[PDB]
Amino acid sequence: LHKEPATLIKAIDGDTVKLMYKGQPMTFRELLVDTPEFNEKYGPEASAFTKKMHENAKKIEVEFDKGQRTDKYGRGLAYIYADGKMVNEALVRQGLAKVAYVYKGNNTHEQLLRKAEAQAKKEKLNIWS
Ligand SMILES: Cc1cn([C@H]2C[C@H](OP(=O)(O)O)[C@@H](COP(=O)(O)O)O2)c(=O)[nH]c1=O
Ligand SMILES: [Ca+2]
Repeated sequence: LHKEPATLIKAIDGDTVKLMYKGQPMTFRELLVDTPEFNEKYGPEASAFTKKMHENAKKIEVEFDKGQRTDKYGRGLAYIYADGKMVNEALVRQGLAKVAYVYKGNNTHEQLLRKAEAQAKKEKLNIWS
């Protein structure tokens, strides 16, 4: 997989963000995670976490997996990196997302994220409290 540039246009919620990619505004949905909806328990915390991580980044990058690059709603499907740190992984590691939506052919980082989830759960963090 390859990291490619993007710039933040606007935070949306814990697992979606609006980024400019190849010069075009897109909504991106983070691969392999599910955050609570803003209206649900830990939803606001997840949104806040993602918003900060993107806003504080000097450099945002997107990394497509091997399969589908856009979902049925037109959202880009990617692993997102803030100054080299994968946002998807960081959410799961903090107990603010569950590993989810693991489709065959877009699951390169599954094990990495499952390891994060196990550590969050052992720590009883957030969703695992
Ligand atoms: C993360 C992800 C979501 N989706 C679709 C499945 C879900 O369909 P449904 O909308 O029919 O439930 C939806 C979940 O996204 P959200 O968690 O953003 O709602 O997005 C994909 O198709 N591929 C993906 O990799
Ligand atoms: Ca969600």
